[PDB]
Amino acid sequence: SHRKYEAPRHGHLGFLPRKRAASVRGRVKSFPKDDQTKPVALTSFLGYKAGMSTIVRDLDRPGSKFHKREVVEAVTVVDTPPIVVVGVVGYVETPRGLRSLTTVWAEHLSDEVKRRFYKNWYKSKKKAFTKYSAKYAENGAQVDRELARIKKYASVVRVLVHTQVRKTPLSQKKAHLAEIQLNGGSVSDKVDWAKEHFEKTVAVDSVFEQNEMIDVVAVTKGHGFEGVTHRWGTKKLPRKTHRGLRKVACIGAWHPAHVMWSVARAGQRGYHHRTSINHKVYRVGKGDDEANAATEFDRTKKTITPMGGFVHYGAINNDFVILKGSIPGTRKRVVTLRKSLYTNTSRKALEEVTLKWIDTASKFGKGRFQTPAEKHAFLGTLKK
Amino acid sequence: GAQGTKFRISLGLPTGAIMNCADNSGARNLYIMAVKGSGSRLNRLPAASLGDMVMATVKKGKPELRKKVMPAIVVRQSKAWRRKDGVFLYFEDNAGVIANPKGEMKGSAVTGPVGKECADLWPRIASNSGVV
Amino acid sequence: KVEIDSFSGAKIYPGRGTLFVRGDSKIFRFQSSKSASLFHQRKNPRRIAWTVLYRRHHKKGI
Repeated sequence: SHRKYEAPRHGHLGFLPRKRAASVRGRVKSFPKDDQTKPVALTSFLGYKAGMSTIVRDLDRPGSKFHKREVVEAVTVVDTPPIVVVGVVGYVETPRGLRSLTTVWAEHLSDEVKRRFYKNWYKSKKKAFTKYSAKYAENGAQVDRELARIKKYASVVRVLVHTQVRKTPLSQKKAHLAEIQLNGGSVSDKVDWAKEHFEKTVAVDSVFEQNEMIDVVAVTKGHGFEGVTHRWGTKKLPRKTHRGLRKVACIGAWHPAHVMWSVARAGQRGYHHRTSINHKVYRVGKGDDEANAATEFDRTKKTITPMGGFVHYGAINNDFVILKGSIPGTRKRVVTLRKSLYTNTSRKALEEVTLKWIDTASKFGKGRFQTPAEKHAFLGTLKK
Repeated sequence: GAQGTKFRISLGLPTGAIMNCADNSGARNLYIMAVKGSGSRLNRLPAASLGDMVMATVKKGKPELRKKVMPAIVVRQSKAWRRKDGVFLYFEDNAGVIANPKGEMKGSAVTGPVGKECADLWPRIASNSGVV
Repeated sequence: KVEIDSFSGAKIYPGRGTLFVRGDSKIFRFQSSKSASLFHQRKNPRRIAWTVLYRRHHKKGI
């Protein structure tokens, strides 16, 4: 027979299959294409999601009812300790896709990175990059030929980078390596750019500017297994029902005599790799600064860390990115922030964001106050 | 009919949901039968929500109003909605005034307060409104 | 603006806590559910030791 009330379907098909995703790094797949006019710059950046807070911002949408007003918007905060460019890769335009030609690295790699290459660092005798570091001994003969090789062929040059995890609050030590494309005019420039950046660091301030859309890429939270109703978002069966409710009732039908792939059924939820998109940035903070949260409007010397730390995450003692809205992922989780792949002339993207205010209150409770200073004044004082 | 862009608010008054009448016109209360500008998702109810015009019926009142479908507006809600300004709010009640489709009133006044959203969306309710 | 609790006197920063409108069209901003949910339990601020309105009419730390 037929459906009867031809209702729209549960769950997006495209996002199948719902695995765990092999890594816990965002892993940006696609990067923006070319710009000969534009100079060499990192397309992406690796962060650490600290958590969230509100913002109270103006509103410059002429035509919206809320034009020229205070409007609270939620916001994530992402620690973004200076990235460390560590290597270069090459890539050649084959018929069978791209293909990495070579890697060159630094002379010296931090025990941050080296640790990545081991699972039992504590036992190991830590030979990760030693006989490689002894390539450099011969003036730089083997290295120059490698970077020449790339400079010869290589349609694309991805710069290996890594995350300062010693400037975070995370128990982690093992830094997260990542390729990230460079998108400047000419490869001869890209390679030379990154040849002048091994060991050398990269702040966010360079890559992203304030008021700029950023397609954030992450691994979503977690959950584990999960029944249909909460994964696919099907209706529960009526209370009366024998053999339980949180279920799809009728998978498929007699013929075809297999359970379709389009049928909702349970097993992993979350831990999925979701690039999201169009996450506008509201601020680009700095580590060697008090009064990070302090605006043009506020003038109260306070840090973007909330009272008593971002729950779980920790503090923030660093450069960071205030992004608008939610972001896939937890706190503590690496988030690979990537430039958008296209010119938004959405007006929404173009609005010159000015933060009027930020919520620094304790998030481990219901914080009345933003600073401890204010809590002395308000309470008085005392008794301790 | 509706003067301007109704910004979204939390849905509060599904179908049936009676609500007190906020106008003097002697609908003693209104039963939300159906909602105007409702979507249509299988096996979900039409939810009204403050400002949304509905098609009420007077379940209690003077009977010139009773036993005939008629439009009305929800001017009060009680399901706590969020303003884009950042606050939440919610009234002590759900309530509405009976209306015509042009957005004009049956009744010349409106008891209690009204939501600024509801005032903004219709000129006339703001006029017959006290506190907004 | 930074509003204040009409139950317990505390500061209510923007984007936090409720508002509420009683039948007389009076307003009652709350910081939390605590302050709210006492007001929706019909309890007197004057008798709640953590309010300001208690700690004013007892004269605490002025």
